[PDB]
Amino acid sequence: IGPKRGAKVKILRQESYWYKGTGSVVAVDQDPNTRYPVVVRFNKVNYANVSTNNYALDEVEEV
Amino acid sequence: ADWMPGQPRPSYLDGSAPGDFGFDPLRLGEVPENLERFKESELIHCRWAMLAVPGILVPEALGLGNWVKAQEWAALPGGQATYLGNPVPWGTLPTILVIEFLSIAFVEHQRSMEKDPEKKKYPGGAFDPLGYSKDPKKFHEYKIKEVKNGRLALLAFVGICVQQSAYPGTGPLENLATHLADPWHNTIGNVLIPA
Amino acid sequence: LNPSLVISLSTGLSLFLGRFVFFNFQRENVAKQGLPEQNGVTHFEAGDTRAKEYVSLLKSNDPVGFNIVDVLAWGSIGHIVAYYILATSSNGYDP
Amino acid sequence: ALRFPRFSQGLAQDPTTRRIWFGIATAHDFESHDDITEGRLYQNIFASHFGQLAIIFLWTSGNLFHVAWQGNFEAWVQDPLHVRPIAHAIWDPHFGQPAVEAFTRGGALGPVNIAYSGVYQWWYTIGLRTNEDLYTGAIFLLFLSFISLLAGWLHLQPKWKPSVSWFKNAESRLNHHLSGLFGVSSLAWAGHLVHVAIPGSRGEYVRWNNFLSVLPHPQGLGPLFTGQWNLYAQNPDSSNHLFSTSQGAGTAILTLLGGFHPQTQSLWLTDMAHHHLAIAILFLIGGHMYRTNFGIGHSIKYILEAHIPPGGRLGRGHKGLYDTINNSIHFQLGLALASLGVITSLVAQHMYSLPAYAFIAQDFTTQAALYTHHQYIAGFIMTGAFAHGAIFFIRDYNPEQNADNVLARMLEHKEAIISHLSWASLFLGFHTLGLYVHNDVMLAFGTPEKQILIEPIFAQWIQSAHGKTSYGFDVLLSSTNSPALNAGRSIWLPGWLNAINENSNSLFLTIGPGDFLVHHAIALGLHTTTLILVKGALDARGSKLMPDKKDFGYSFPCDGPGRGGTCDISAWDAFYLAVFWMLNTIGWVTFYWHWKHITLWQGNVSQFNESSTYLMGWLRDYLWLNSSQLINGYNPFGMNSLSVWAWMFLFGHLVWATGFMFLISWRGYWQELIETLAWAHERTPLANLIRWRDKPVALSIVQARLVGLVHFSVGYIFTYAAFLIASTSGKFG
Amino acid sequence: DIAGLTPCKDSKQFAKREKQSIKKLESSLKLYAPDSAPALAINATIEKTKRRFDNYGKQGLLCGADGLPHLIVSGDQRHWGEFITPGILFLYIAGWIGWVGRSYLIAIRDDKKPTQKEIIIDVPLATRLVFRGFSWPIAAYRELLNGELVAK
Amino acid sequence: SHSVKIYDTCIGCTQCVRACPTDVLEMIPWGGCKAKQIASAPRTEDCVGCKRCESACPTDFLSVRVYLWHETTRSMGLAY
Amino acid sequence: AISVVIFHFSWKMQSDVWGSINDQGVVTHITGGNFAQSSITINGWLRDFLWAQASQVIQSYGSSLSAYGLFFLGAH
Ligand code: CLA
Ligand code: CLA
Ligand code: CLA
Ligand code: CLA
Ligand code: CLA
Ligand SMILES: CC1=C(/C=C/C(C)=C/C=C/C(C)=C/C=C/C=C(C)/C=C/C=C(C)/C=C/C2=C(C)CCCC2(C)C)C(C)(C)CCC1
Ligand SMILES: CC1=C(/C=C/C(C)=C/C=C/C(C)=C/C=C/C=C(C)/C=C/C=C(C)/C=C/C2=C(C)CCCC2(C)C)C(C)(C)CCC1
Ligand SMILES: CC1=C(C/C=C(\C)CCC[C@H](C)CCC[C@H](C)CCCC(C)C)C(=O)c2ccccc2C1=O
Ligand code: SF4
Ligand code: SF4
Repeated sequence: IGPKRGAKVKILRQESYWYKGTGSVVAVDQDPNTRYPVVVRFNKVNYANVSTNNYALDEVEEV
Repeated sequence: ADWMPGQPRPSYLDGSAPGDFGFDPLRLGEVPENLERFKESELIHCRWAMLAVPGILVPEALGLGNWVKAQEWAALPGGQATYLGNPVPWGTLPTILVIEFLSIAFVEHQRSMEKDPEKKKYPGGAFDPLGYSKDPKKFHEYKIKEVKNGRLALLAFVGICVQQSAYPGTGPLENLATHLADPWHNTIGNVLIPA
Repeated sequence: LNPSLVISLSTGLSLFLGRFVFFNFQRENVAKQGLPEQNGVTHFEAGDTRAKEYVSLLKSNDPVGFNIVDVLAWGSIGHIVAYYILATSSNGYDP
Repeated sequence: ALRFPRFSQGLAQDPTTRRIWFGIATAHDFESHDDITEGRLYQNIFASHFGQLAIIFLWTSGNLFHVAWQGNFEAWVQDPLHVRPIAHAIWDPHFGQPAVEAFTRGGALGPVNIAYSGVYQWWYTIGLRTNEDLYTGAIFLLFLSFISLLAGWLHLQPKWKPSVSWFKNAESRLNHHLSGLFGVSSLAWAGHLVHVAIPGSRGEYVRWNNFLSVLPHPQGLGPLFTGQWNLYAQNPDSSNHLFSTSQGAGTAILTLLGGFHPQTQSLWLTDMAHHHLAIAILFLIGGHMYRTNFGIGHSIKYILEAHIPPGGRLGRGHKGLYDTINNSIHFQLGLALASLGVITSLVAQHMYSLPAYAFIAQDFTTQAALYTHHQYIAGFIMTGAFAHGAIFFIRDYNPEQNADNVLARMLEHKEAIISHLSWASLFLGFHTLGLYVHNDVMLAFGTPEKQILIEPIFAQWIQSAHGKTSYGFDVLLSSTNSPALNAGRSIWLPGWLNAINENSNSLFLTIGPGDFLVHHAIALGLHTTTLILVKGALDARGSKLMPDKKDFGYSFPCDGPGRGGTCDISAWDAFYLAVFWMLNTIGWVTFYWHWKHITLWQGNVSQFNESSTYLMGWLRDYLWLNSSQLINGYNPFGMNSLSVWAWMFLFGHLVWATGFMFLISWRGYWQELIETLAWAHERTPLANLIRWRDKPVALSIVQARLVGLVHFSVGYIFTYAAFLIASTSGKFG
Repeated sequence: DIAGLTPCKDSKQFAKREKQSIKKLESSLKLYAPDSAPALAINATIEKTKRRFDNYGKQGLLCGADGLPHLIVSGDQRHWGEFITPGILFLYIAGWIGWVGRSYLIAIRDDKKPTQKEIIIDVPLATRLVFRGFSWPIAAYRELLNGELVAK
Repeated sequence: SHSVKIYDTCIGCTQCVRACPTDVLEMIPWGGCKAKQIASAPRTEDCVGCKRCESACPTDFLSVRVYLWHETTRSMGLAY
Repeated sequence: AISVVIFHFSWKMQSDVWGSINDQGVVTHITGGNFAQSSITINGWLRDFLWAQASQVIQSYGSSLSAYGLFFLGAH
């Protein structure tokens, strides 16, 4: 389930530093109890100097 | 596109409309409901300038009065309009001014109540007594001849207005006269290039 | 210029225009954008009791429905056009 | 909900001194009180307007009363150019005898203050002549003050409380305000000019006891109703008319002369009567636009809904905007403040250049105070306009009911908007400052001919289009055969062309390079202040640094030191920042107005034309030169009537500088200090016995920004007013 | 003339200013021996002052009542040297700087650690881009026409 | 008392609980993330509002949010 | 603190110490003993110290001291 590893996904979570940008899929948690299972890496840190975040399947779009 | 060989025409202009030579570089007619209003508005403009350009040239060839001199009898208090020399027995300013408003506003508002789009621009009936629109093939031929003569008239009216702007007081026929004096010196060159 | 003649001719034409030539158009447009609404509902329907349309005044036995408000409206335009013509003629302006 | 802030149990339960402060500061934010409804919100505002009217009437009543009781109005009206108008008596037991003597001025028997408000010229121009005239005016306004409180109280009673639906009947309020509040009031004001003010200017005395038996015009209303309106313009006052006498007095009541009454240097009363009559007719016609109870008129909602360009470049156009506006009181107040701010500046610009009041043009200090007072009022009002735009975006904006409309589309491209304001401000700052600094260096190096001195040719060309001949441009009304010149030759152009080419009035002053530079300074200030304010409003809902900002409201201290630091991130803080920039801007505009006029009044505009192109000129030849009488209002050798302004001048410097403390030192420093004072107090005998009922705490973060801003603004205004008044009145321009 | 000014070559206050300026320097000149280094230096300033005033007069500069040149930036063809012409030169150079600057960020944007060439200039790369600026109007117009200049 | 809230984007890394200087927060069992725990705020009357917890939180958009609210002598951090 | 210390120093020295001595010993101090009656009000420091002694720097343009003029404005 979810996008494949190394997929190039556009971020659709509005409150996200990377909103409307794109990152790379690190892994997708296959446990169906995981609300935000898509791990994404980005090339620029956000204001907290963090470079990776978890997203929902509906918050991510392959491009 | 016929209006500019080698130039692709807009996709909504296929050449079927009368006078559709593919000219719309600003894409004004991309909104279809505006295109239809603009078709109606163009004909209305065409038919007025086709009446005006004779009205501007014929009296100048005849008795005194270029189209600007024909209007200087009003404004200044007095009023003595002359048609064909004879001062018309009603040519005072407020008389025709009311008659013009009442008559033109009535027939213009009547025009605006037509719901059908083809009758908004081609009404027919009383305005086609000689039955020129009966033949469908001939009907469309006169449609193109109308818009082409009308666009030429609008073009002439612009010349008349722009020539008046450059040679104030003069008339368009006097402009042609002044041109034929020596065409190689009395041209728009004087206007574009002062001195 | 006779003031009574100018005023009563202006009002006559304005009243004539509003009854025979412009009546359908004015009525059509009032129906098009009807009563003012707040949140999808007329002021009266929202509780503005003082916003009730006076149907009593709007009633008329005139064939097309020309009523007392139409007389006030088109009659006002006539008096305004009349006094524009009178005052404008009273001066000796030269352009 | 049991102590002081009855409207906020959240604050009533604060055990610290913070409770008292915030109780005061939030009392008028009705929306944030415990258990407000929409109805109560409208009703409190409505009654609050009646209280504001009551204060306005009460204030005017006192001004009238104090001039009648302690002023020299009756001597002023007999010699308006040789009597300093008295504001009120002063009674201060701290005065020494030399202060009692110095302040005894005018024809008064004791120390008085001289009025720089212009009310003498105003009241005289409109007909007031006697102290009694003033007394009954004050009593009438006292009655209006009382009535306004009666209605305010009344409409807070359940029988008379208006419903929300009534407050939202927009079409009806507009019709009534346009035709009635504006139109009939203007028509009535023209009636006063015709019946009282104009006879007053012609040496007649028309009052309630006799106004029914005297004709305003010998031909009565005959000409009005027959349409022979020209008769009312027939026999205008002579250009040699002496105001308040019959010398050269005519009989016209409605004229269109342009220009100035030559002796008073102010607009013709018969022009102002014609103006109020004409705009009244326009307001009265315009107030019939909107549909009410009669089956005619427009729906504003339908009009908005129709205005959507086919072609989609404004998305859904104006759809939804009626209820967005009609349901948000911050939207309404934003538009109100924005519009009132524009026209408050209009008042300042037009009153100095086209004065309406006889003998105010030569009361230089009054003209200086009036212009400065309205440009600062206008500035504050403009900042409020954006502050309530921000508050609108947080409290009231519904994204879904505005989806894709012109308002939502502003939020969609906020980065485009903000970054271009940023660009325009950067361009104007680099170049305006760069140009002044270049000129300064050229002056420094003894080479003033190497200045960059750009001619304000566009504005000079506009002055020439208006008929000013100073520049040889010969355009439009400066031409000889423009149709514009020909059309108005017979009417207002003779009196206008005369006034605009008289170079000793203030109508369209001559301008050179100095006027160019400071106008770009002014454009810098307008652009930067709106940058702060637009950025504040458009990010109020959220930014990338704080994407949920709307959940925190308009004012909050910050969002803590994480994510890199977030001090001053709220929309309230953007307002707070913008006030400094507005005070800067109005400073520049008022400095400019004053220095241009003081060198005009003194008879050497060249002092301004030359010293204003570099900044040392402003510091030395404006501030330093014009401070010498003010700072000597008291010195080791005595004092004089400039003593007050010398003291207020320093007072203003002191309040301003105290503001810096609240702005630069922040809370935590002071909270720890206060703790050692809590300890010390609980360990000091005798003082041990006394205990506070409110725990002492350092001020809040936001509180200190406000307190600092208020100190800064207060000292800003008091410093400049003291300087403005002393420098102008110490010499009379 | 334009804006009620008069040519600095006809202006009496302009001429007065040159005269007062030379007199100022001559008051200092008379302190020093004529061969001395200060005398030569003050004389050098004096000649430069004289060159400057004649130069402004011969270039057509208008002067105000103050005797100082005032620039006409309206577009009037007798004064293009006062704004249009040095302005075209500014925009040409400014665009050169910016176009070269963007070329470098684009050249390094796909590098491994891009911020490394932002704090330590890759000078060889920069010497290769520095002359892209010569034609920025054509290059920038070309990237526009084919979607390369702005992102969507 | 200030309001503290946790959102379900929380990855249960515990960093906010360790940052808190008055023990407002604790971890509780949860099935929503891999760490199978989520934060919780059962003692906000001791919350002073320093926001050390938000500084600690790794989620793009804070999983712990502090809304400063009604002040008490505990939230104001007074020892007197 | 240091600003008013150096201001204290400048005004005292110009007022009560520095100056020119006569042939007979008539000392003329730079500001002529004005420190005693002037430096006891803030208006005295505004008027008799800052406003008066700022004369030199704000009229330094056009002379070798003009770089102080520019630095005065620059530091502001
Ligand atoms: C003819 C009927 C009428 C009239 C006269 C008014 C009058 C007024 N209404 Mg209104 N109102 C009406 C009908 C009317 N209303 C109706 C029908 C409704 C229900 C649909 C309402 C509902 C309503 C609400 C809900 C509120 C008002 C308010 C107000 C007051 C606004 C504040 C003020 O003084 O503005 C004064 C404004 C002017 C005089 C107009 C001039 C404005 C320009 C910019 C100034 C021009 C300055 C000029 C140059 C002055 C010269 C300088 C000076 C020194 C001489 C004002 C008294 C408000 C109020 O204060 O309540 C107490 C308020 O909250 N009204
Ligand atoms: C028609 C005018 C008008 C109206 C009706 C409102 C109404 C409102 N505004 Mg608004 N505002 C206005 C004009 C207006 N404003 C202007 C002109 C500005 C620019 C300054 C602003 C800037 C503004 C901000 C920045 C804020 C408001 C807020 C508010 C709300 C509550 C205010 C409150 O409780 O403070 C009550 C205040 C007091 C009881 C006392 C305040 C005293 C002030 C601060 C200092 C006065 C100094 C004084 C001159 C000292 C003199 C010293 C002496 C020696 C001379 C309320 C909805 C606030 C709000 O709640 O929005 C969410 C808010 O934060 N407004
Ligand atoms: C002594 C001469 C002098 C000096 C020292 C400066 C110094 C400056 N100018 Mg100025 N300027 C001058 C003369 C001077 N100017 C003249 C004679 C004119 C008339 C043409 C201008 C017109 C001008 C404009 C229109 C702008 C500047 C800007 C600037 C600043 C950055 C410019 C730059 O190269 O960044 C290096 C270059 C870049 C970073 C690339 C972007 C900026 C350039 C200017 C874009 C140019 C291409 C673009 C298509 C042209 C502009 C289109 C339109 C707005 C005109 C800098 C403070 C810029 C500014 O204020 O920005 C806020 C700016 O936009 N100046
Ligand atoms: C005199 C004091 C001063 C100055 C110069 C500025 C300058 C500026 N402010 Mg600021 N501000 C001030 C006081 C001041 N502010 C105060 C008291 C407050 C209240 C807190 C604010 C609040 C404030 C806000 C909230 C905003 C500004 C903005 C701006 C910018 C306005 C646009 C502009 O002029 O671009 C031109 C830039 C300048 C004039 C700055 C100076 C340029 C220097 C002189 C060039 C240096 C060149 C030279 C080689 C340097 C050598 C130095 C050496 C050591 C290496 C600009 C950077 C706005 C902004 O950022 O807009 C984009 C904005 O949003 N300011
Ligand atoms: C590649 C360089 C470059 C380019 C092409 C631009 C281009 C632009 N900037 Mg930017 N900017 C830059 C560098 C650059 N900037 C730097 C270094 C800073 C930090 C000081 C800024 C700060 C800045 C602000 C604050 C603003 C802009 C704005 C703008 C826009 C309008 C023009 C303007 O205001 O110029 C302004 C230029 C400056 C303020 C300073 C930049 C000038 C430096 C000297 C040029 C870069 C030199 C660089 C080291 C070259 C190395 C290349 C080499 C290795 C080969 C435009 C998109 C404005 C905007 O968004 O409008 C829409 C705006 O508000 N910029
Ligand atoms: C039933 C009938 C009938 C009758 C009717 C009639 C006869 C009517 C009339 C009517 C009328 C006869 C009306 C009137 C109206 C009026 C009005 C409504 C007015 C208004 C006014 C105004 C509004 C004014 C204003 C003003 C002023 C006041 C001042 C100056 C300015 C002005 C002008 C603006 C008939 C036979 C036909 C038919 C059958 C049925
Ligand atoms: C944020 C926000 C807001 C705010 C806003 C603001 C604050 C604004 C401002 C604005 C403004 C402040 C603007 C202004 C404008 C102006 C104008 C628009 C003007 C115009 C003018 C004109 C047009 C003129 C012309 C002329 C001339 C010049 C001459 C004579 C003639 C004439 C008259 C024609 C609001 C509330 C909305 C809400 C939402 C949010
Ligand atoms: C100095 C000051 C301290 C301490 C000052 C506080 C404790 C104010 C104490 C004021 C006393 C009570 C005197 C108040 C005098 C006023 C004139 C009272 C006006 C009363 C109004 C209600 C009218 C802190 O509060 C600090 C807080 C945030 C950063 C800046 C500030 C600021 O620096
Ligand atoms: S704000 Fe400070 S105290 Fe309140 S929860 Fe977050 S960390 Fe703990
Ligand atoms: S810090 Fe953020 S993620 Fe880590 S536990 Fe607390 S809330 Fe959940």
